[PDB]
Amino acid sequence: GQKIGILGAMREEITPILELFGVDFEEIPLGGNVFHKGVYHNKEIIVAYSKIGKVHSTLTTTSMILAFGVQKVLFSGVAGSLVKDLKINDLLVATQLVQHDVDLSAFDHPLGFIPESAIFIETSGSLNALAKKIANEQHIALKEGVIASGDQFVHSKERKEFLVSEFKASAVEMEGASVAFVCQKFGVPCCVLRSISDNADEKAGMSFDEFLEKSAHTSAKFLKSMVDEL
Amino acid sequence: GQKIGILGAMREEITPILELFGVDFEEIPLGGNVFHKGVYHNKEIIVAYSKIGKVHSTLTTTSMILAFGVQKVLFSGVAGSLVKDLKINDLLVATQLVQHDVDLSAFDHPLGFIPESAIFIETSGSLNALAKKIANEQHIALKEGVIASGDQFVHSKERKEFLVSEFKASAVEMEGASVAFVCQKFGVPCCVLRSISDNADEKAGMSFDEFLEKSAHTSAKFLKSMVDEL
Ligand SMILES: N[C@@H](CCSC[C@H]1O[C@H](O)[C@H](O)[C@@H]1O)C(=O)O
Ligand SMILES: N[C@@H](CCSC[C@H]1O[C@H](O)[C@H](O)[C@@H]1O)C(=O)O
Ligand SMILES: Nc1ncnc2[nH]cnc12
Ligand SMILES: Nc1ncnc2[nH]cnc12
Repeated sequence: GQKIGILGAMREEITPILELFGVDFEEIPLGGNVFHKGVYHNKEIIVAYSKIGKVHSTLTTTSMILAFGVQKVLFSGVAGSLVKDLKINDLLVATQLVQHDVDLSAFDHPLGFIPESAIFIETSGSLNALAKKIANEQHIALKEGVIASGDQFVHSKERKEFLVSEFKASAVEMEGASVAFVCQKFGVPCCVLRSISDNADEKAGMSFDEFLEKSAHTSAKFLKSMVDEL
Repeated sequence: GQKIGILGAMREEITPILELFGVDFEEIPLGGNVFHKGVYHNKEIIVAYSKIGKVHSTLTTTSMILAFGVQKVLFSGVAGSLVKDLKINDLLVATQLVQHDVDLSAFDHPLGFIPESAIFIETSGSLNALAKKIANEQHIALKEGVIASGDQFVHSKERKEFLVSEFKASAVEMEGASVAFVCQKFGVPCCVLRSISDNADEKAGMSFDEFLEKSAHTSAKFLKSMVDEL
């Protein structure tokens, strides 16, 4: 009966989702994005890839909420690990997200902070609960943690160190925080799932190209298991 | 007959606009923002401050377009100068905007570039034309240039140098590019006006606090002159 929004950042991240669902999808173009609207097990699903970055992801999320009236938003994509304990292909659900590249330190504000806002953005307790459930049921080692989002692809131990110490982040990506933020402002529950594609180091660009498709499918697979339970 | 959207980033940047227009404004709250909708000389004007940054400004702009159906968007605020030729209180209208903090260099892309997008975002030719007009008519030395937007308040000659060389930017701020980008995706003409409040150097934070109100009013004043001609 509900309307569920499903997002990815790149076409590659959403292709497996359209497949996995296997239904017929009507394509609606809006604001530079193409939304795939279809029916599935009595639930209306709207799928799309936002394109990379904060601006792109904010726009798409806002459009999905205001134009389609989605009641829940699930995000699927890949991310880079910042901890030894998070490996390639590992799955992770963000508990809190931060915009690691926000800097108003000149006004003596802590990094990541914007007036009239907060440093960390929370995600859905019920969706994250539902993720842990399905994770146990299928023997998947689902991890939890803070995700840092910024408009830079991280590829240096230096930046990695900063993210872990400053924000205690477990993974880094480029759209999580912006998607969760928009959903919070509209009172829409949000879930951010990510699969590790690299280790955000000097070799990050290499590993990313190698595992993009695999990681993308693992994440997409899990996200579908979640929708089957909603 | 038209619907015009007017944006500022901070409450301080929009207070003079509400005053200058002097009409009665109905307050509509949406997505964490408060939109001031009112009638003026037969034109419906929707005013609001987005809050600081790319995510904030993208969300507000998208909401103004999708929920209120604005047909034109005028932005007013302050900015930091990168050139000797641009002084405190000087007025500037952006011809092109760039997101100076986007970095996908790890994939051998030029800075500021995001796949499926472009480095520079163009603004309205007709609105910028109308700005130059009114600028001559009232003896205002209106300048033109490229504006760089990022989620960092710039306060170092070092970053300043980088912005001028990499992007040939004349001024730096935190919302211009995101507002213009959203308007472009929806085919809405956009105009970005800024008044200099500082020189983006080590003393930028000091100068900003000193001139915020003045600069904000100069910009607001001009923006109103523009609406009187629409
Ligand atoms: N190699 C691509 C750029 C991917 S940036 C990494 C993306 O993957 C993850 O979803 C991040 O959040 C970003 O959206 C290209 O060169 O187009
Ligand atoms: N001193 C304020 C922060 C202003 S950041 C500079 C803003 O002014 C200009 O409009 C920029 O684009 C930003 O929105 C504070 O500490 O809250
Ligand atoms: N190392 C990294 N930095 C930023 N976004 C990413 N997405 C996947 N890996 C990433
Ligand atoms: N120096 C600066 N950096 C970023 N945004 C600004 N807005 C006004 N001055 C600024």
